[PDB]
Amino acid sequence: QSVEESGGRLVTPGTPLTLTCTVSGFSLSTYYMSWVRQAPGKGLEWIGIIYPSGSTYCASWAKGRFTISKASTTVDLKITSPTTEDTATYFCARPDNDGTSGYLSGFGLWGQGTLVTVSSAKTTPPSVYPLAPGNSMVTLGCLVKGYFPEPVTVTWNSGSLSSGVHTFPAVLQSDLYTLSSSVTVPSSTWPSETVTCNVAHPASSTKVDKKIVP
Amino acid sequence: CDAFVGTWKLVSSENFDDYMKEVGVGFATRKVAGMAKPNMIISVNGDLVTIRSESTFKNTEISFKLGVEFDEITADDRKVKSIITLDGGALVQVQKWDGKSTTIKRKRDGDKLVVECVMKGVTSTRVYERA
Amino acid sequence: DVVMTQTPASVSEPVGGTVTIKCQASEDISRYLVWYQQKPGQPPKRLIYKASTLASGVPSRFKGSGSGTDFTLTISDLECDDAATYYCQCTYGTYAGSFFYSFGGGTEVVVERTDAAPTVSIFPPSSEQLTSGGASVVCFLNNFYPKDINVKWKIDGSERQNGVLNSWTDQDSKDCTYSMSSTLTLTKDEYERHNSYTCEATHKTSTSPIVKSFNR
Repeated sequence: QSVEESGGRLVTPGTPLTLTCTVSGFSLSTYYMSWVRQAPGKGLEWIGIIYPSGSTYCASWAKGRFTISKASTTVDLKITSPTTEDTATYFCARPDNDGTSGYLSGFGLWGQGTLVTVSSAKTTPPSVYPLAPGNSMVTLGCLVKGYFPEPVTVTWNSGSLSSGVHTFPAVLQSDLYTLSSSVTVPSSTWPSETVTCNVAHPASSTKVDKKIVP
Repeated sequence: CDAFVGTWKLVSSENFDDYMKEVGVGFATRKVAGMAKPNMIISVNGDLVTIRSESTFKNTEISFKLGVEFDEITADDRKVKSIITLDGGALVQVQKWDGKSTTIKRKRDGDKLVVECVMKGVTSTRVYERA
Repeated sequence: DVVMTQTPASVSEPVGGTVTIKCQASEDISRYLVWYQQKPGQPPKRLIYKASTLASGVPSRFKGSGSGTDFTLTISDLECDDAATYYCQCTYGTYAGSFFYSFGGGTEVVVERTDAAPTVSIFPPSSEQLTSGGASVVCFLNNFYPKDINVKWKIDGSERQNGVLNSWTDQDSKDCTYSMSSTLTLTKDEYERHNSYTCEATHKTSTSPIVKSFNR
């Protein structure tokens, strides 16, 4: 009833990398598992599948560059010699059959993905600026400027203000990312209550909290 | 007759064009049938055995008793006389029609189901995994 | 080594209407084909498997058809929620010492809806950024349809096309609108020289553009 990817990070071209799917609610001696990858703004590519017996197939292009091992309750994808082409979000997924325990009905269970970034650009933490008004509703903002690599989580009040939020796709200039988030609340809700945008950038263990103030 | 039962999914082929030119199917009509990939469903209603094949270009089905001849129209649309008997582990089928003959052996081999078809030395081999 | 080929790449249709996407396998793959829906940032959801069987809790508005080489997904009563990108996958497994699990290139579906003007909101450079010698002027154009909108900046009556970097959200699956941020990156240096900063939204809705502004 669940799978989860982990281990995605920034590497320099050449150094090996191991992603890890961790499972719960079923046994790997019963179920197949597979890895699928998706570079940003692009298609799903199937990497390879691993059988409950330990056997393995990989896509044609994957041979040589990937490898899939399994343990008790983990499935590992080893990327052997990353190139910048290998930058993507790596999902982990579970094939089943007509009900369960096969592959012909495709994937019924996915993780949320783990982003791998391959590059010889430095890790940079983001600078985060409030966007305040210094009428029915009132829009507020966060400018999350100049970081690398992706991803960067943006919440508002720790995720307790989730509606009326727009978080815009990041954009690359130089080797640096930039994104904005808006959140529209009732005039009555602010400045009455205190609102705060929270930005996480796991890549440099940054966590920041701008409060928005008039 | 338990270890044949099930739905089966084609995973390799060998000479199926040659075998078919021997049984005498036409060039055009031989290629289009060769594209498709038939499955093979095998059931046992009491003692009457049913073998279905659900290929794209033609579906077919037969129902018989083991060792009792019956009539069938094969996928390539020949009207034949045939008998099927459980022969030393395998399920062997002879088809006789217009003074000619051919044998379709279906043995289990590992977790697979191997199928040898022969018409006069010309022989073809398809293989199936449990779907 | 089988390859799947979706058409069309993109398609728009009004709410309540009907779309048809298509898959072509390079080889015969029987009826072993699944359709996924993917919303942006989420992993995909399995819609239809075995070419026509409906996965659990999926509305029958989704009709999967096809067999052998040519399949079609078809979505009826198009709801705002159906805005996503649809992938088709070969799920025949082993054949001839290979394994056949390949995805389609993907097809994006856009759900049309009655036009909507954007709520424009303009934001100056916060203090903190000014202390770093940076000055980014931000402009949120929230919740409009159709996609194409034109934003123009003005410094003291004069157009400006230099450091403007826009970003558009994917279509919302609540209300079928888009949103856009426009950002004007300046140095603190050039920032302090001017006073009248303004943000102009030219959209099908109003004959005259929407304008928000401020004076440093």
